[PDB]
This record gives sequence, structure tokens and C-alpha cells, in this order.
Amino acid sequence: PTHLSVDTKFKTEGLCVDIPGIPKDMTYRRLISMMGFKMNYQVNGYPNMFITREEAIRHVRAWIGFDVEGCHGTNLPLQLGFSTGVNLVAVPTPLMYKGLPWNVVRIKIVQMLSDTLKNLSDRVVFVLWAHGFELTSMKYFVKIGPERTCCLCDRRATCFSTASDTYACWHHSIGFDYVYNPFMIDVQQWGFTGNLQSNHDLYCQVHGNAHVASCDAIMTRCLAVHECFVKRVDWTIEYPIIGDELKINAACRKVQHMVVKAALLADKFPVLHDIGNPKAIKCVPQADVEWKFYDAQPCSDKAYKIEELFYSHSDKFTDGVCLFWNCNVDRYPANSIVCRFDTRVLSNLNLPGCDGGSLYVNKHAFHTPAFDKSAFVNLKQLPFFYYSDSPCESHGIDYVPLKSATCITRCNLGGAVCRHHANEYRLYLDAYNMMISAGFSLWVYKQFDTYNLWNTFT
Ligand SMILES: C[n+]1cn([C@@H]2O[C@H](COP(=O)(O)OP(=O)(O)OP(=O)(O)OC[C@H]3O[C@@H](n4cnc5c(=O)[nH]c(N)nc54)[C@H](O)[C@@H]3O)[C@@H](O)[C@H]2O)c2nc(N)[nH]c(=O)c21
Ligand SMILES: [Zn+2]
Ligand SMILES: [Zn+2]
Ligand SMILES: [Zn+2]
Repeated sequence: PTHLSVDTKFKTEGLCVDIPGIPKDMTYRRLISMMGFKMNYQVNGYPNMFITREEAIRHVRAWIGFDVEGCHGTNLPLQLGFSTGVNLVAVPTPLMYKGLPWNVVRIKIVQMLSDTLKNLSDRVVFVLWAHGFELTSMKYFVKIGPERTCCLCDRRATCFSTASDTYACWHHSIGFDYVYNPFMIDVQQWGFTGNLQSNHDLYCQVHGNAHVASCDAIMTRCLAVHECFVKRVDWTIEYPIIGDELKINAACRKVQHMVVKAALLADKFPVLHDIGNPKAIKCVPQADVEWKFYDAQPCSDKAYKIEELFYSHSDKFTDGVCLFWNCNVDRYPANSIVCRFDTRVLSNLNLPGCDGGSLYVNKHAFHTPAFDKSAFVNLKQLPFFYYSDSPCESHGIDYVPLKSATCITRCNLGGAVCRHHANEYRLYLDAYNMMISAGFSLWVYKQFDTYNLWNTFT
């Protein structure tokens, strides 16, 4: 039950306009052969060009929307659209390219897919709203066969070159002309009513329809992300490490302990309303504050309404401070400590999402509602600072003397930062800059002032 059986039925009603007379009874085995490919009875790791809904979710980083529109069927040009926004015109002789024969179009496709996916996934999953021409055009730039490894490394092969008769992954595909062993999935097979635009526009207002192939490719992938990461959520699926996931997660927990501990020392809140992950633990377990938890799973569609979270416990969320660490609400109260992911940040962990949101894949997949500046009108941006009440003692690196107005320590209060707190300062600054560059923003109540922390050294 792992892979999609090649004898599974395939609904061809969406194909009968480009391909009139197509059989109603159709399997993937008869469809792959129809597309011009031969499986030759194979058990070499490539059982089907099409993958399941579950298998596609585990390879979401490889999703590339793909659509082909008749520009004017072997006798007419074809407009190739990809969710990267690229439009290629192939002739049988937001960016748009002029018409060119297939032998040079396939070279651009290998280059475009490789630069997109080399730091993301080991494969490519062509997300389709299939109507005919996109399946029949793959024979001009897709070659299938047994699973192979790269000729320059041990990654699996994703490209093939007719010049050298060799194979390569996304990293070493310069000069290659064919996509080797790709995967694909037809969203239209999931049982929708209506066309692509009517179904996409039910949940997203950001992607329009300029009647170009790439617009449909973007809407197709967007509709797929909504069905797999907005309407349905699966937090049990783990995703491989492809970047600084571990340092970013560790930096977020390092900053959270620093910020919440300092806010409790500076303002002496009697109560703390920790609103967010239902499995959360005290990030400052040594604090005197009364810690009250409120369960709320990460929202994947729209940001929570602060009215429905609070108003319907201590119930007096105006007492003490409220902690919204990656708990996206529409408008945070004035007595809040907030960590909110910026969906606009470009990174290999953050994928384009639905209706302004993004899909942040770090160990797990979190579809995050679109970043809204108006949510922080009652708060201010949290400035960088480093606080430490630990003993100014170095145990165990080369020391350039540290001078910083944001090093809240006894040694800095005394006019000279010690080597221990200087190491921890520069380590915390690296973690802070790691967290901010990853896309997380920090916000705090306007009364927060690091000048109140100097007095805890008395
Ligand atoms: C809720 N949320 C978080 N972020 C961010 O996304 C990343 C995923 O981290 P994560 O939540 O997968 O794990 P940690 O917090 O490191 O786990 P931890 O504190 O360790 O809690 C225990 C869990 O982690 C596991 N775990 C515990 N210790 C470790 C460890 O040392 N290493 C690893 N790899 N896992 C550990 C443990 O088995 C359990 O699954 C982080 O940057 C989050 O801030 C969000 N970002 C967006 N856009 N939207 C969200 O809704 C959102
Ligand atoms: Zn390679
Ligand atoms: Zn959309
Ligand atoms: Zn010190």
C-alpha cells in the first residue's frame, strides 16, 4: 500500500477535450503507455510515474506546478507553464519566452528545475490539473528507466544527457537535456467539481488568472497545498534536514528563554498566560510567575481571532503577560510577547503557500497564515539584548574584548565585560541573527525596557 498501483483507475473525463474519444475505463498502466513511455515490466525502484496523495505530501518540497496550453498537437505550438512563473513555448519545427524547438526547450527545463530543487528535494513532483496536452508533451523532455545514482555523487539521478549518455542529480546537471524518472500527480483525480480557477479561487485571492500556462501551474500547486496542508493537516509526517533546521530551532528556544525571563524580571508579572502549543512546557522553569497554559494547535488557514481565543481559565488575560510563541492571531493584546513567522521571507525551508501564506517545512510542515503588519499595532518590535545573571566566571576560543550597550551583565555594569559573558553574548547574537534571518519576528509590549534589568544586580 506504499506506492500507487499502476492498475489503479484514472478518470479521463478531464482529458476528453484535448483528447476526444479517450476511454472512460482507464488505468495508469494504459495511461503511461499512452503517453509514450514503456515500463518494460520493472521492479527497479520506479513502479509508477504517478504517486499517491500520501507520497506527494512527503515530497512537497519537490512540487512543481505544470500546465501546457495550446498556443494556436504536433501541428501547433505549445506553451509550457511552471509554478516557478516561467513560460516556455515549444515549436515542432510572469516571464514569457519566444517559441523554440524541443531540443533547446528541454535544456532550459533541466536547468530551471535543477536550480529550484537542488537544495530542496531529491526528485520532482509535477503537480497537474491534467487535461491532455501536458501528459502528451512529456515524451519530449522526460526519460524514464531504472533508479540510478548520479555520476558525480551518490544522490539519485534526476537528469539525463544524450550528449554524454550519463546521469546526474540536480546539483550536477549542467548541460543535461532530459528529466530522468520524474514523479507527478493529477489534482483533478481527487474528486473536484468545476474547473481549476473556480476551485482555486474558493480558498485563495492572491493568485489571479492571466490566461497564461504558468498562472494555471501556480493555481494548481496552490490548490494542492490547500488540500494537503490547510484543509487537512498531518503533524506526524517528518521531513529530512536540508539546511539549518537544528540551529534555527535551537536558536528559537534560546531566544524564547532569554526574552520571557527578562520580561518577568523587568516587569514582575504575577501571571503568565502561555497561549499556543498544547504540549508546551515552561521556557523559564525557575520563574516565580504563575504559569497557566492554553491549548491551541498551529493554525494552518486563517490567523486565530483574538475574540474566539479569549472571550467565550483565569479568563482575565489582562492580568500579567500573554505569550504567543508562533500562535498566529489577528491582533495581539497590548500585554503580549509574540514570535510570528514572516511568510514573505525567502528560504529553502519556506515554500510558497495559499492565499498569501507559506509552507514552512522544518522537521514538520506548518502552513502559516499570511504575515499581517496590522496584527502588532498594540506592540513594538523587540530590540536585541543579552541578559545574564550567571557568575562572571570563565571555565575551560580567543577573546577580543567586548564592548556592547546591550550586554546586560554585572561585568558590563562594572565597566568591563568578562570573557565568559562575552562568549555567551556573541553566541546568543549568532543565535538571534540566525532566528531573525530564518523569518521569525519578535514583538513585545511597549512598556518593555531593558533599562529595568540593570537593577537585578543589587
Ligand atoms: C508551531 N510552530 C513552530 N514554528 C517553528 O518551526 C520550526 C519547527 O520546530 P518544531 O516545532 O518541529 O520543533 P522544536 O520546537 O525544535 O521542538 P522541541 O522544542 O524539541 O519540542 C519537542 C519536540 O521536538 C523533538 N525534539 C526534542 N528534542 C530534540 C532535539 O534535540 N532535536 C530534535 N531534532 N528534535 C528534538 C521531540 O521529539 C518533539 O517532537 C521551529 O523553528 C519552530 O519555532 C513554526 N513556524 C511556523 N511558520 N508556523 C508554526 O505554526 C510554527
Ligand atoms: Zn550529483
Ligand atoms: Zn492561490
Ligand atoms: Zn561577565
